[PDB]
Amino acid sequence: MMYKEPFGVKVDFETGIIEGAKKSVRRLSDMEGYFVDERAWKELVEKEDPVVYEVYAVEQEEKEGDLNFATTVLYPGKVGKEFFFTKGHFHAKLDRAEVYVALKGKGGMLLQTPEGDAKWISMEPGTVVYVPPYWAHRTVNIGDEPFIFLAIYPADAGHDYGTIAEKGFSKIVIEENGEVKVVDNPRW
Amino acid sequence: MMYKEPFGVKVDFETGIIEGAKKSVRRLSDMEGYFVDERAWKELVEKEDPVVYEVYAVEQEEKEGDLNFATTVLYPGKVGKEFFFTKGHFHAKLDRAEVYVALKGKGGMLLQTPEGDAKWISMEPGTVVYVPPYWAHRTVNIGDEPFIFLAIYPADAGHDYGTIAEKGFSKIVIEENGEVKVVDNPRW
Ligand SMILES: O=P(O)(O)OC[C@@H](O)[C@@H](O)[C@H](O)[C@@H](O)CO
Ligand SMILES: O=P(O)(O)OC[C@@H](O)[C@@H](O)[C@H](O)[C@@H](O)CO
Ligand SMILES: [Zn+2]
Ligand SMILES: [Zn+2]
Ligand SMILES: [Zn+2]
Repeated sequence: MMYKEPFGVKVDFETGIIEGAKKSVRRLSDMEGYFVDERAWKELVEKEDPVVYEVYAVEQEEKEGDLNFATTVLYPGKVGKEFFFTKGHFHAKLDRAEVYVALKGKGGMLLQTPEGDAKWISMEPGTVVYVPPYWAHRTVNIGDEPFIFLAIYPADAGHDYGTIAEKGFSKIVIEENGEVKVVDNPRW
Repeated sequence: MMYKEPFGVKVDFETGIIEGAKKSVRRLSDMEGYFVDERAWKELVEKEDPVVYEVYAVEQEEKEGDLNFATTVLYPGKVGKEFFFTKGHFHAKLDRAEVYVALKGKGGMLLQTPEGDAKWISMEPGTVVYVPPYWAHRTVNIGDEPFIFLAIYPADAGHDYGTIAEKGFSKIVIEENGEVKVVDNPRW
Protein backbone atom coordinates (compact mmCIF):
# COMPACT_ATOMS: atom_id res chain seq x y z
CA MET A 1 0.00 0.00 0.00
CA MET A 2 1.00 3.62 -0.68
CA TYR A 3 1.19 5.86 2.41
CA LYS A 4 1.09 9.66 2.44
CA GLU A 5 3.98 11.49 4.07
CA PRO A 6 3.51 12.78 7.65
CA PHE A 7 4.58 16.42 8.00
CA GLY A 8 4.95 19.24 10.47
CA VAL A 9 4.31 22.87 9.59
CA LYS A 10 4.67 26.07 11.62
CA VAL A 11 1.58 28.18 12.22
CA ASP A 12 2.38 31.64 13.53
CA PHE A 13 -0.27 32.25 16.24
CA GLU A 14 0.44 35.98 15.89
CA THR A 15 -0.18 36.29 12.14
CA GLY A 16 -2.13 33.14 11.18
CA ILE A 17 0.33 32.49 8.35
CA ILE A 18 1.10 28.92 7.31
CA GLU A 19 4.07 28.56 4.93
CA GLY A 20 3.19 26.48 1.87
CA ALA A 21 -0.56 26.82 2.39
CA LYS A 22 -3.09 27.71 -0.29
CA LYS A 23 -3.79 31.38 0.46
CA SER A 24 -7.27 32.70 -0.28
CA VAL A 25 -8.42 36.34 -0.20
CA ARG A 26 -11.93 37.72 0.34
CA ARG A 27 -12.40 41.40 -0.43
CA LEU A 28 -15.52 43.35 0.57
CA SER A 29 -16.50 43.55 -3.13
CA ASP A 30 -16.75 39.75 -3.13
CA MET A 31 -19.49 39.95 -0.48
CA GLU A 32 -22.37 41.66 -2.30
CA GLY A 33 -25.73 40.86 -0.68
CA TYR A 34 -24.13 39.77 2.60
CA PHE A 35 -24.42 42.86 4.83
CA VAL A 36 -27.63 44.51 6.05
CA ASP A 37 -26.62 48.07 5.09
CA GLU A 38 -26.28 47.94 1.27
CA ARG A 39 -25.41 51.60 0.83
CA ALA A 40 -22.67 51.35 3.48
CA TRP A 41 -21.37 48.25 1.65
CA LYS A 42 -21.36 50.13 -1.65
CA GLU A 43 -19.68 53.16 -0.05
CA LEU A 44 -16.84 51.23 1.65
CA VAL A 45 -16.18 49.06 -1.44
CA GLU A 46 -15.76 52.13 -3.64
CA LYS A 47 -13.62 54.03 -1.08
CA GLU A 48 -11.30 51.15 -0.18
CA ASP A 49 -12.57 47.63 -0.98
CA PRO A 50 -10.90 46.30 2.19
CA VAL A 51 -9.76 42.71 2.55
CA VAL A 52 -12.34 41.17 4.89
CA TYR A 53 -10.46 37.90 5.45
CA GLU A 54 -7.62 35.67 4.31
CA VAL A 55 -7.44 31.87 4.55
CA TYR A 56 -4.29 29.70 4.70
CA ALA A 57 -5.47 26.16 3.87
CA VAL A 58 -3.62 22.86 4.10
CA GLU A 59 -5.95 20.47 2.34
CA GLN A 60 -5.85 16.82 1.34
CA GLU A 61 -7.80 15.12 -1.46
CA GLU A 62 -11.52 14.82 -0.63
CA LYS A 63 -11.23 11.44 1.11
CA GLU A 64 -13.39 10.33 4.05
CA GLY A 65 -11.68 9.96 7.41
CA ASP A 66 -8.92 12.37 6.39
CA LEU A 67 -8.46 15.92 7.71
CA ASN A 68 -7.83 19.43 6.39
CA PHE A 69 -6.79 22.42 8.42
CA ALA A 70 -6.82 26.15 7.74
CA THR A 71 -6.24 29.44 9.48
CA THR A 72 -8.40 32.46 8.84
CA VAL A 73 -7.22 36.00 9.41
CA LEU A 74 -10.52 37.93 9.73
CA TYR A 75 -9.81 41.65 9.59
CA PRO A 76 -11.40 44.24 11.88
CA GLY A 77 -14.10 46.43 10.35
CA LYS A 78 -17.76 47.35 10.12
CA VAL A 79 -20.24 47.74 7.27
CA GLY A 80 -22.43 50.39 8.84
CA LYS A 81 -22.98 48.95 12.30
CA GLU A 82 -22.35 45.32 11.30
CA PHE A 83 -18.98 43.70 12.08
CA PHE A 84 -16.81 42.08 9.37
CA PHE A 85 -17.56 38.38 9.02
CA THR A 86 -16.83 35.37 6.84
CA LYS A 87 -19.38 34.43 4.17
CA GLY A 88 -20.54 31.41 6.13
CA HIS A 89 -21.38 27.92 4.88
CA PHE A 90 -22.92 24.55 5.48
CA HIS A 91 -20.63 21.65 4.74
CA ALA A 92 -21.41 19.93 1.40
CA LYS A 93 -21.54 16.70 3.36
CA LEU A 94 -23.87 18.20 5.95
CA ASP A 95 -23.11 15.92 8.87
CA ARG A 96 -19.42 16.87 8.88
CA ALA A 97 -18.42 18.57 12.12
CA GLU A 98 -15.58 21.04 12.62
CA VAL A 99 -13.31 22.29 15.41
CA TYR A 100 -12.18 25.91 15.62
CA VAL A 101 -9.22 27.00 17.75
CA ALA A 102 -9.21 30.76 18.38
CA LEU A 103 -5.65 32.11 18.41
CA LYS A 104 -5.80 35.91 18.48
CA GLY A 105 -8.24 38.80 18.69
CA LYS A 106 -11.86 38.92 19.79
CA GLY A 107 -14.71 37.46 17.81
CA GLY A 108 -17.28 34.76 17.88
CA MET A 109 -19.18 32.32 15.74
CA LEU A 110 -22.76 32.46 14.49
CA LEU A 111 -24.21 29.01 13.82
CA GLN A 112 -27.51 28.01 12.26
CA THR A 113 -29.40 24.77 11.49
CA PRO A 114 -31.04 24.15 8.08
CA GLU A 115 -34.24 25.47 9.74
CA GLY A 116 -32.73 28.89 10.57
CA ASP A 117 -32.42 28.65 14.35
CA ALA A 118 -29.20 30.43 15.32
CA LYS A 119 -26.59 30.54 18.07
CA TRP A 120 -23.75 32.84 19.12
CA ILE A 121 -20.56 31.48 20.73
CA SER A 122 -17.99 34.07 21.94
CA MET A 123 -14.41 33.36 20.92
CA GLU A 124 -11.23 34.66 22.52
CA PRO A 125 -7.72 33.18 22.44
CA GLY A 126 -7.90 29.58 23.69
CA THR A 127 -11.59 29.18 22.87
CA VAL A 128 -12.12 25.85 21.14
CA VAL A 129 -15.47 25.77 19.36
CA TYR A 130 -17.26 22.54 18.48
CA VAL A 131 -19.27 23.01 15.28
CA PRO A 132 -21.64 20.04 15.30
CA PRO A 133 -22.96 18.18 12.26
CA TYR A 134 -25.56 20.17 10.25
CA TRP A 135 -24.74 23.65 11.58
CA ALA A 136 -23.93 26.43 9.11
CA HIS A 137 -21.19 28.61 10.58
CA ARG A 138 -19.89 32.14 10.21
CA THR A 139 -17.14 33.80 12.22
CA VAL A 140 -17.35 37.47 13.21
CA ASN A 141 -14.60 39.91 14.34
CA ILE A 142 -16.12 42.07 17.07
CA GLY A 143 -12.70 43.64 17.88
CA ASP A 144 -10.10 46.15 16.76
CA GLU A 145 -7.47 43.76 15.42
CA PRO A 146 -7.30 40.63 13.25
CA PHE A 147 -9.37 37.75 14.64
CA ILE A 148 -7.20 34.70 13.95
CA PHE A 149 -8.30 31.09 14.36
CA LEU A 150 -7.46 27.59 13.13
CA ALA A 151 -10.18 25.31 11.74
CA ILE A 152 -9.83 21.50 11.53
CA TYR A 153 -12.36 19.82 9.28
CA PRO A 154 -13.03 16.48 7.56
CA ALA A 155 -11.25 16.48 4.17
CA ASP A 156 -14.54 15.47 2.45
CA ALA A 157 -16.66 18.11 4.25
CA GLY A 158 -16.81 20.55 1.33
CA HIS A 159 -18.40 23.99 1.40
CA ASP A 160 -21.93 25.14 0.57
CA TYR A 161 -22.32 28.93 0.47
CA GLY A 162 -25.48 29.14 -1.67
CA THR A 163 -28.28 29.25 0.91
CA ILE A 164 -26.38 31.68 3.16
CA ALA A 165 -25.55 33.92 0.16
CA GLU A 166 -29.28 34.59 -0.45
CA LYS A 167 -30.79 34.57 3.07
CA GLY A 168 -27.88 35.31 5.44
CA PHE A 169 -28.15 34.39 9.12
CA SER A 170 -31.22 34.91 11.32
CA LYS A 171 -29.05 36.94 13.70
CA ILE A 172 -26.64 39.81 12.99
CA VAL A 173 -23.79 41.12 15.14
CA ILE A 174 -23.69 44.89 15.43
CA GLU A 175 -22.17 47.74 17.40
CA GLU A 176 -24.77 50.14 18.82
CA ASN A 177 -23.82 52.92 21.26
CA GLY A 178 -20.31 51.42 21.55
CA GLU A 179 -21.60 48.00 22.65
CA VAL A 180 -21.58 44.63 20.84
CA LYS A 181 -25.10 43.35 20.18
CA VAL A 182 -26.26 40.06 18.73
CA VAL A 183 -29.73 40.96 17.46
CA ASP A 184 -32.34 39.50 15.08
CA ASN A 185 -31.65 40.07 11.39
CA PRO A 186 -34.28 42.50 10.01
CA ARG A 187 -33.66 41.07 6.50
CA TRP A 188 -34.40 37.46 7.50
CA MET B 1 -34.57 15.85 13.29
CA MET B 2 -32.45 16.51 16.41
CA TYR B 3 -29.36 18.73 16.28
CA LYS B 4 -26.42 18.57 18.67
CA GLU B 5 -25.69 21.76 20.58
CA PRO B 6 -22.71 23.86 19.46
CA PHE B 7 -20.36 24.89 22.25
CA GLY B 8 -17.17 26.75 23.05
CA VAL B 9 -14.70 25.72 25.72
CA LYS B 10 -11.60 27.37 27.13
CA VAL B 11 -8.31 25.61 26.60
CA ASP B 12 -5.44 27.04 28.59
CA PHE B 13 -2.46 26.87 26.23
CA GLU B 14 -0.14 27.14 29.30
CA THR B 15 -1.51 24.18 31.23
CA GLY B 16 -3.29 22.12 28.59
CA ILE B 17 -6.33 22.04 30.87
CA ILE B 18 -9.78 21.83 29.25
CA GLU B 19 -12.60 22.94 31.53
CA GLY B 20 -15.07 20.04 31.93
CA ALA B 21 -13.18 17.54 29.76
CA LYS B 22 -12.82 13.82 30.53
CA LYS B 23 -9.50 13.46 32.37
CA SER B 24 -7.27 10.43 31.89
CA VAL B 25 -3.93 9.86 33.67
CA ARG B 26 -1.07 7.54 32.70
CA ARG B 27 1.56 6.76 35.32
CA LEU B 28 4.64 4.64 34.65
CA SER B 29 2.94 1.56 36.20
CA ASP B 30 0.22 1.98 33.55
CA MET B 31 3.01 1.52 30.99
CA GLU B 32 4.38 -1.99 31.63
CA GLY B 33 6.23 -3.48 28.65
CA TYR B 34 6.65 -0.11 26.91
CA PHE B 35 10.19 1.03 27.71
CA VAL B 36 13.47 -0.60 26.63
CA ASP B 37 15.18 -0.49 30.05
CA GLU B 38 13.02 -3.00 31.95
CA ARG B 39 14.96 -2.63 35.24
CA ALA B 40 14.97 1.20 35.17
CA TRP B 41 11.19 1.09 34.72
CA LYS B 42 10.78 -1.22 37.72
CA GLU B 43 12.94 0.99 39.95
CA LEU B 44 11.01 4.16 39.06
CA VAL B 45 7.58 2.50 39.50
CA GLU B 46 8.59 1.28 42.97
CA LYS B 47 10.17 4.54 44.14
CA GLU B 48 7.82 7.11 42.65
CA ASP B 49 5.58 5.76 39.87
CA PRO B 50 5.47 9.25 38.31
CA VAL B 51 2.72 10.59 36.08
CA VAL B 52 3.96 10.23 32.49
CA TYR B 53 1.05 12.11 30.89
CA GLU B 54 -2.49 13.42 31.27
CA VAL B 55 -5.23 13.71 28.66
CA TYR B 56 -8.18 16.10 28.61
CA ALA B 57 -10.71 14.65 26.13
CA VAL B 58 -13.81 16.22 24.60
CA GLU B 59 -15.43 13.36 22.76
CA GLN B 60 -18.59 12.71 20.80
CA GLU B 61 -20.36 9.43 20.10
CA GLU B 62 -18.37 7.24 17.67
CA LYS B 63 -19.97 8.55 14.49
CA GLU B 64 -18.53 9.16 11.02
CA GLY B 65 -18.03 12.79 10.02
CA ASP B 66 -17.87 14.00 13.67
CA LEU B 67 -14.81 15.24 15.53
CA ASN B 68 -13.21 14.76 18.91
CA PHE B 69 -10.46 16.87 20.46
CA ALA B 70 -8.11 16.27 23.36
CA THR B 71 -5.11 17.91 24.89
CA THR B 72 -2.19 15.92 26.30
CA VAL B 73 0.26 17.14 28.94
CA LEU B 74 3.32 14.93 28.52
CA TYR B 75 5.60 15.37 31.56
CA PRO B 76 9.38 15.52 31.24
CA GLY B 77 11.49 12.51 32.19
CA LYS B 78 13.40 9.42 31.12
CA VAL B 79 13.20 5.67 31.67
CA GLY B 80 16.85 4.66 31.49
CA LYS B 81 18.03 6.73 28.51
CA GLU B 82 14.55 6.74 26.93
CA PHE B 83 12.36 9.88 26.97
CA PHE B 84 8.84 9.85 28.40
CA PHE B 85 6.32 9.13 25.68
CA THR B 86 2.65 8.33 25.14
CA LYS B 87 1.69 4.65 24.77
CA GLY B 88 1.13 5.20 21.03
CA HIS B 89 -1.64 3.72 18.90
CA PHE B 90 -3.09 3.01 15.51
CA HIS B 91 -6.61 4.27 14.99
CA ALA B 92 -9.10 1.36 14.94
CA LYS B 93 -10.38 2.67 11.64
CA LEU B 94 -6.90 2.91 10.11
CA ASP B 95 -7.75 5.40 7.35
CA ARG B 96 -8.67 8.06 9.96
CA ALA B 97 -6.19 10.95 9.98
CA GLU B 98 -5.31 13.29 12.84
CA VAL B 99 -4.05 16.83 13.39
CA TYR B 100 -1.84 17.85 16.32
CA VAL B 101 -1.21 21.42 17.37
CA ALA B 102 1.84 21.85 19.61
CA LEU B 103 1.19 24.41 22.35
CA LYS B 104 4.05 24.36 24.85
CA GLY B 105 7.37 22.62 25.41
CA LYS B 106 9.73 20.71 23.17
CA GLY B 107 9.00 17.32 21.74
CA GLY B 108 8.10 15.35 18.72
CA MET B 109 6.06 12.65 17.18
CA LEU B 110 7.13 9.20 16.14
CA LEU B 111 4.95 7.66 13.44
CA GLN B 112 5.04 4.23 11.90
CA THR B 113 3.20 2.36 9.14
CA PRO B 114 1.71 -1.15 9.55
CA GLU B 115 5.01 -2.32 7.96
CA GLY B 116 7.19 -0.75 10.66
CA ASP B 117 8.76 2.07 8.65
CA ALA B 118 9.22 5.14 10.80
CA LYS B 119 9.12 8.93 10.65
CA TRP B 120 10.13 11.56 13.23
CA ILE B 121 8.61 15.03 13.32
CA SER B 122 10.02 17.68 15.66
CA MET B 123 7.36 19.63 17.56
CA GLU B 124 7.67 23.07 19.15
CA PRO B 125 4.98 25.64 19.96
CA GLY B 126 3.11 26.44 16.74
CA THR B 127 3.97 23.22 14.92
CA VAL B 128 0.94 21.58 13.32
CA VAL B 129 1.51 17.93 12.63
CA TYR B 130 -0.50 16.13 9.97
CA VAL B 131 -0.90 12.45 10.93
CA PRO B 132 -1.94 10.65 7.73
CA PRO B 133 -4.23 7.63 7.46
CA TYR B 134 -2.57 4.30 8.47
CA TRP B 135 0.22 5.80 10.61
CA ALA B 136 0.50 4.76 14.26
CA HIS B 137 1.65 7.74 16.31
CA ARG B 138 3.36 8.39 19.61
CA THR B 139 4.45 11.70 21.13
CA VAL B 140 7.72 12.18 22.99
CA ASN B 141 8.86 14.97 25.34
CA ILE B 142 12.55 15.61 24.69
CA GLY B 143 12.76 18.63 27.04
CA ASP B 144 12.83 19.76 30.68
CA GLU B 145 9.27 21.18 30.83
CA PRO B 146 5.82 19.66 30.07
CA PHE B 147 5.13 19.06 26.37
CA ILE B 148 1.55 20.19 25.69
CA PHE B 149 -0.45 19.79 22.49
CA LEU B 150 -4.01 19.61 21.14
CA ALA B 151 -5.11 16.72 18.98
CA ILE B 152 -8.17 16.76 16.73
CA TYR B 153 -9.44 13.45 15.35
CA PRO B 154 -12.45 11.83 13.71
CA ALA B 155 -14.91 10.77 16.41
CA ASP B 156 -14.90 7.24 14.90
CA ALA B 157 -11.08 6.96 14.75
CA GLY B 158 -10.83 4.67 17.79
CA HIS B 159 -7.62 3.65 19.56
CA ASP B 160 -5.70 0.43 18.82
CA TYR B 161 -3.01 -0.09 21.49
CA GLY B 162 -2.42 -3.84 21.08
CA THR B 163 0.21 -4.02 18.31
CA ILE B 164 2.29 -1.21 19.85
CA ALA B 165 2.04 -2.65 23.40
CA GLU B 166 3.69 -5.96 22.40
CA LYS B 167 6.32 -4.78 19.86
CA GLY B 168 6.62 -1.03 20.41
CA PHE B 169 7.90 1.25 17.68
CA SER B 170 10.74 0.45 15.24
CA LYS B 171 12.62 3.49 16.54
CA ILE B 172 13.32 4.86 20.03
CA VAL B 173 14.02 8.43 21.11
CA ILE B 174 16.87 8.58 23.59
CA GLU B 175 19.53 10.80 25.11
CA GLU B 176 23.12 9.61 24.66
CA ASN B 177 25.86 12.14 25.55
CA GLY B 178 23.52 15.10 26.13
CA GLU B 179 22.07 14.82 22.62
CA VAL B 180 18.69 13.56 21.45
CA LYS B 181 18.93 10.59 19.10
CA VAL B 182 16.32 8.75 17.05
CA VAL B 183 17.83 5.27 16.78
CA ASP B 184 16.67 1.75 15.90
CA ASN B 185 14.78 -0.21 18.55
CA PRO B 186 16.85 -3.29 19.55
CA ARG B 187 13.78 -4.90 21.17
CA TRP B 188 12.06 -4.62 17.77
O1 LIG C 1 -15.52 29.31 3.88
P1 LIG C 1 -15.74 30.94 4.65
O2 LIG C 1 -17.43 30.86 5.30
O3 LIG C 1 -15.75 32.12 3.51
O4 LIG C 1 -15.16 31.37 6.34
C1 LIG C 1 -14.05 31.18 5.56
C2 LIG C 1 -13.20 30.05 6.27
O5 LIG C 1 -12.84 30.45 7.62
C3 LIG C 1 -13.80 28.64 6.40
O6 LIG C 1 -13.73 28.01 5.11
C4 LIG C 1 -13.15 27.74 7.48
O7 LIG C 1 -11.80 27.41 7.18
C5 LIG C 1 -13.88 26.40 7.71
O8 LIG C 1 -15.19 26.69 8.21
C6 LIG C 1 -13.96 25.50 6.47
O9 LIG C 1 -14.80 24.34 6.70
O1 LIG D 1 -3.75 7.47 22.94
P1 LIG D 1 -2.21 7.80 23.83
O2 LIG D 1 -1.01 6.92 22.80
O3 LIG D 1 -2.17 6.90 25.20
O4 LIG D 1 -1.19 9.34 23.74
C1 LIG D 1 -2.38 9.64 24.39
C2 LIG D 1 -3.01 10.79 23.53
O5 LIG D 1 -2.04 11.82 23.21
C3 LIG D 1 -3.73 10.39 22.23
O6 LIG D 1 -4.89 9.66 22.64
C4 LIG D 1 -4.14 11.59 21.34
O7 LIG D 1 -5.15 12.41 21.95
C5 LIG D 1 -4.64 11.20 19.93
O8 LIG D 1 -3.59 10.57 19.17
C6 LIG D 1 -5.92 10.36 19.93
O9 LIG D 1 -6.23 9.95 18.58
ZN1 LIG E 1 -16.70 24.80 7.80
ZN1 LIG F 1 -6.60 45.10 19.82
ZN1 LIG G 1 -4.59 9.22 17.42
